[PDB]
Amino acid sequence: SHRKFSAPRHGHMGFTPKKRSRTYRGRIKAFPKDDKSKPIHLTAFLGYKAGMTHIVRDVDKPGSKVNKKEVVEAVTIVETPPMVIAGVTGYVDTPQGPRALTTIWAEHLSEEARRRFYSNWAKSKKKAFTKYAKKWQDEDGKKLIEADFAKLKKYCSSIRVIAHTQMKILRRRQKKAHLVEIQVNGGTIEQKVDWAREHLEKQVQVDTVFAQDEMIDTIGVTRGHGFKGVTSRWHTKKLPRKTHKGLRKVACIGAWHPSRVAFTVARAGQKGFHHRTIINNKIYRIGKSALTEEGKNNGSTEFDLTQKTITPMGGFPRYGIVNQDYIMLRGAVLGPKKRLITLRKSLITQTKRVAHEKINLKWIDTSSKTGHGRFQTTAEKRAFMGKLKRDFLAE
Amino acid sequence: KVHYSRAPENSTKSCKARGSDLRVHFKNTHEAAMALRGMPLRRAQAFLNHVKEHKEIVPFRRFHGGIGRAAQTKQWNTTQGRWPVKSADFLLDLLKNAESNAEYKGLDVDHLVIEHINVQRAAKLRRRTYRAHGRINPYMSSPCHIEVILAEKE
RNA sequence: UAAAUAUCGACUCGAUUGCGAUAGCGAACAAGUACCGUGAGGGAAAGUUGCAAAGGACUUUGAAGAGAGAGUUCAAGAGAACGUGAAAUCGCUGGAGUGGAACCGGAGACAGUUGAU
RNA sequence: ACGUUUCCGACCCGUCUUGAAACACGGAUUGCGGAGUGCUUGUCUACUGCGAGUCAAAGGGUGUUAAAACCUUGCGGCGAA
RNA sequence: GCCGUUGCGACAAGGUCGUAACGAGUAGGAAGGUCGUGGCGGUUGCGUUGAAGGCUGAGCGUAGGCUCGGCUGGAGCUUCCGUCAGUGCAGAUCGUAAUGGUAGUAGCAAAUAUUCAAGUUCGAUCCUUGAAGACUGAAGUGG
RNA sequence: GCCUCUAGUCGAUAGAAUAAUGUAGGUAAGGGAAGUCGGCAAACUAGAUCCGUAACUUCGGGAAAAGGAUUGGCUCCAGUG
RNA sequence: ACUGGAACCGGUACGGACUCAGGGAAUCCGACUGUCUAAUUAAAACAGAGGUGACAGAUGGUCCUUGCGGACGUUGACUGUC
RNA sequence: UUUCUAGCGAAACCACAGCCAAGGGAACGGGCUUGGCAAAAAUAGCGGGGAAAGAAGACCCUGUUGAGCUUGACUCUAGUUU
RNA sequence: AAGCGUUGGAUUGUUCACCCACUAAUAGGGAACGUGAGCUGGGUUUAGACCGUCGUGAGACAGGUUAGUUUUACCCUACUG
RNA sequence: AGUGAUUCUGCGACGCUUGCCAACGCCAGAUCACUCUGGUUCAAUGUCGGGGCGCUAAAUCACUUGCAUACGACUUGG
Repeated sequence: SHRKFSAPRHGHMGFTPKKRSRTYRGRIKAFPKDDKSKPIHLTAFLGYKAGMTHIVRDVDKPGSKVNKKEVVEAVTIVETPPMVIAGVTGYVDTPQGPRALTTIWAEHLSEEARRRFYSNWAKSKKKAFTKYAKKWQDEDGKKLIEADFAKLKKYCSSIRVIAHTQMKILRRRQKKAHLVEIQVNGGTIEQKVDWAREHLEKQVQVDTVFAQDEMIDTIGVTRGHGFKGVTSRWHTKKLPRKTHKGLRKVACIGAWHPSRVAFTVARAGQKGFHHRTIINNKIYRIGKSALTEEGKNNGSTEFDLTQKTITPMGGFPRYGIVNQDYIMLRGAVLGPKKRLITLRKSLITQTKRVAHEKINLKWIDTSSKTGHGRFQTTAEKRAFMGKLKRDFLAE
Repeated sequence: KVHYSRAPENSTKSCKARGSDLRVHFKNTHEAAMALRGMPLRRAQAFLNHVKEHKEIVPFRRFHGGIGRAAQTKQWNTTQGRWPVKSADFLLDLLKNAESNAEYKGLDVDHLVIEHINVQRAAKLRRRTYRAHGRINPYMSSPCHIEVILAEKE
């Protein structure tokens, strides 16, 4: 018997199974199509979701009701310290797909890059790449490495550099670095291999990968919520108050026939910590490291002249202080604070106006995100509140 | 009263110990004892004390219906184990008796290895439980016989 | 108003093509007992060491149960819940199989068993 | 041969039912117990003895390996109209 | 080719043999059973140098079942001839006794609440002492 | 009702953790029964003093109808033997 | 011991916890208080006061008991039962 | 509470067992036929199926089976009148 | 051409029906008349009680009315992790 | 040296062999008639001993972390 009144099904069946992500790091399931004519460039980067804030900007959208008006928008800060290129790998097409042909590592790998190969680095003898390093200063090893480079130049249709994050400069607990394969776009295969070889053991900055007012994609694992019932996992209607045996359930989980529960029915299980790829996040600013002179005031704008860094009053809650380069994305980003976000260039050929709109920041909020912040800087707070008993006793 | 399921390869350099109608759970004790198969005596005693301290887990290989999971189960290549303390105590008492028997027979106690170990169900003890609507159901205890044979390994 | 006649309820006896401990009386035994119901009343289960207790002295670990030695005995693997000790069910050792049943009939092979004046 | 492995065949028994592997009922497993009997009266059939007869009853006489066996009937049963 | 049934036949035999044709079967009817069980009147034997009972290799029979070997067990058992029967179990939501998977599972969640030091003990959340913190709250968790 | 004194108890198997579903409590922006067979459940009201109180009526009631104001602490004033 | 009153004070608030009806306009049924299907129906059902009728003046009426005998009845129409 | 741990520890149910589509079948298969398929051991949930479990259908019919009650059924009877 | 939608409500237990309103549209159906170890229990559908008609009566009435216990998953599979 | 759909090819260099004629010339060869030998058939691996070069790691438990979590698991550090 047909259901009396129609209603769309609850949830998107193309995002199932709602299971925990296989990996903590976001996997890049597709890279932007390679165009041989453009200059050689990287297609992805790694950052950490520091926190959120809000900004004021002037909108240039002809025909809009907010044209030449100021609007307040929420933004997310992603700290993106420079990465280190530690290896080169290439892929050869086969009847069953692309296949990795060879990998050449840099002569000197950082301790934090090598940690990634370990679960007990401190307890171990740290023998990783010890014999490989000697091959770079050997007659036969040099020949083998050169042959690998020749193979990459001659047979591969796609080139990727293994890059790794740097963790010591962040002054935090973790030291193990994150490795990731990033495809190189632009130029021929030979040029890509030469470029990767030159950049082996070298640092790449985020401003060389992403531009301003550019739409990018964020790949990563969402915020986890553990085991959850149907009412929260799938957002089904709650049952009446008079329901015996519970109302936060799905009343009917199938008809008599087929005499089985279908995979399309809502069931309780893991909610959150799902792999996701959100596209079309606009870059509002690429700020420089606050430890350098250029980034000394990466929290100010052309119209807000106060000297301040991006980090809000009292630090980013549950994250720390953003002292490296950062990207200010518009809106929400998947995952909690401290989560590792993989930034990828857009696979789409952007044509909407929002993609090419120029962002003009007028002001960036740096008030405390714990409590209801009333001041933008400690100097402003002290100037407003005057002098306290602590200062009196300090005198 | 209960004969040994096995006999030592050679009774000269070996000792035995037995216990009958012990009021421990047969299933827990059986798993704990089967965990001791082949261990040297000192290793077995250390393992049982670690089990009592929650430093090592007894893997439940046969009677594992509803048993929980734990991190220590990895060392036994299984996903289900527990820490049966009463079973550990009873097995420690049995191993102490076997050690005393070895000393009595004059054997190097520092070279004893568990050649054989077995746990068998014993006659059940009966009690009562009261259910709804004025009914009565059994409330039984499943005790076990335990037997161990230690041998001198060269 | 005796005898011939009825009758094992009571007392005392002799038998048997009957049953052999789920049988035969409900009861082979502290059985009309334990136990149940306010009451009238209802009403079980329960035989077996060994020829003889000779019923395991003594040593040893343990708080003890108990165990390891030892002793008694035709024999204790007859050790007190003790003659024998089945099936179901269950544990160990070794061998072999193991993709949403397992079993089974027919026909070989292997392993194995067995016979060859 | 109640081991393994191959090729072919192979639906769970009992039951009521026109029709059961049935989405019909009983059956979780094992041991032990468990159901056409006794007697009276008929009838037919088979066998045995005697035969216009046959069987004899209650009873009596005797019997001490005495509840048996053995002997015993103007009369009674059935048969001879 | 072999087994049996039926018909016929040979042979000094409740037996053997020959020969030709034949062989489905529920309900049901007959026949055979040196198939099996327990008594009785007789007959034949075995047994503490190991009976009944029990576990299980070599065989026999179309089958019912039977014989022997090995191990356990400790006192009875048995052939054949008549005759007799409380004479054969898979079922009956069968009677009775025992035992499984479920399963180390459901569960041991009302009535506010325990903690520290010590004693005794082989052994203490639970017994005892002291200190603290709470409760019943006089229509009490009192007498 | 709530707290305490005398007297008596800490007896309700314990420990860790605080997923889903639950049982029992506590809240919720704006709307306010649109939910549902149905305002089921919950929420609202309430003590005391002063004031005020309808239809109808068996003249007794209705009635705490409806509906308003006040309420703490401290320092005083007055009355009541 | 209780009652009335006046200044001042604070604070989100004064029956500061606690205890304790939401209110109103109508229709149907039963007048009311009360009783009942212990363990699915608490009601509009039963009872009820009030009304009517019947029988009975005792040698009587209504009942019980096998019978003997007994109850209303320590009663007598303003009574008794139905 | 559930959850994990220590100690303790049941019951219902059970022919054998448990992946499906169609077919035909006692006319809605876990088993059969043809196809789809098919890889240990497990923890927490779940209520689609097992025409799931509880109970020899309280509905309906049959039975030469009843019982409670009624009366103008048949046959009687206490009592009472004569 | 079933990819995707096909609503909020008043009355009624109602499926239907009818009306109010919005809307791109207010399409029709199946899955044991899908879905009760998912709920609810309004109706139907025991026992209490009332009315009308019927019956001498006990009682009857797809005629109306009011109140009337909604049990179990810890097993296998499926599904979710 | 070439080959990319990882092995396979060409070129060398060095070893071990490999053809015909005199010529069945000469020596050996036979298991009695066939029954699993090609009259020692070939491959795949496991393990135990000797040698030749050759190397001198990690997981896990327990602590710790909180981006994770019913328990496992996940993310960190010594």
